[PDB]
Amino acid sequence: SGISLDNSYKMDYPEMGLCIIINNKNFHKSTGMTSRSGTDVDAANLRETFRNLKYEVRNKNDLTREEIVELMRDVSKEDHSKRSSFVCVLLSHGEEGIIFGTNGPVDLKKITNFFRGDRCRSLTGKPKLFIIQACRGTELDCGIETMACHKIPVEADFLYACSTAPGYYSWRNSKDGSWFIQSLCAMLKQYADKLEFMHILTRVNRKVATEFESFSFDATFHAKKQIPCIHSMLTKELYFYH
Amino acid sequence: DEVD
Repeated sequence: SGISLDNSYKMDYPEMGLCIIINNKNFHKSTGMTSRSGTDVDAANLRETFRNLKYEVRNKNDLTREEIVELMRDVSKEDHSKRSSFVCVLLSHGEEGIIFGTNGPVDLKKITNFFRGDRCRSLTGKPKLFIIQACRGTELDCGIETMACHKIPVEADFLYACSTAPGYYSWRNSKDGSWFIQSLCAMLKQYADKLEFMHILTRVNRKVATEFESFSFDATFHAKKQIPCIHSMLTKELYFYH
Repeated sequence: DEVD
């Protein structure tokens, strides 16, 4: 046949893949972590968004750190041979490199390691997307008025769509959901049939950066801004359509 | 508005 191009991930496997959504709203009293009002709005929005993209969505609520690790391990041991991709969404408290179970922290590297190129072989070469709504620290953004080869890296083909910049808090509205997840679902709804995923996430960055600003009776937390951060180790373009 |  004719000349062929391969700069995009193959997304026409029989199934798009799993979308695992871990929604941690209520935390054990002993941890002292506050309940995350509005996170159910995020979880429902993500479920509908990924359903329309033809993902097999599984929603999990209020998981302990042990349950998160066991879930991720079990999912990574499934046969994904017939699936194009894998998506995991984490909605919780966090700090840099850490996501909270209801009873304590989970190392993000531990979770993602289950899906490494050498450890989940049915996902080797396929995009593994981790979408994270959680704090990455406690900084606030004040804003400003305007030969060939035969191996691939085991860390290749991951993308971390993080709600906020490294070191910073991430904002969630108790009524509307988190700024990032609201924006992500809106941009996926409007553009998943039109734009490559990096370009969609860039529009999410713009929406969060331009349309939201915090309101607080506490001057320390008032009038603050947020920029999400895309961390891409993908090796091809990702279109949700084919 | 709340932080995570």
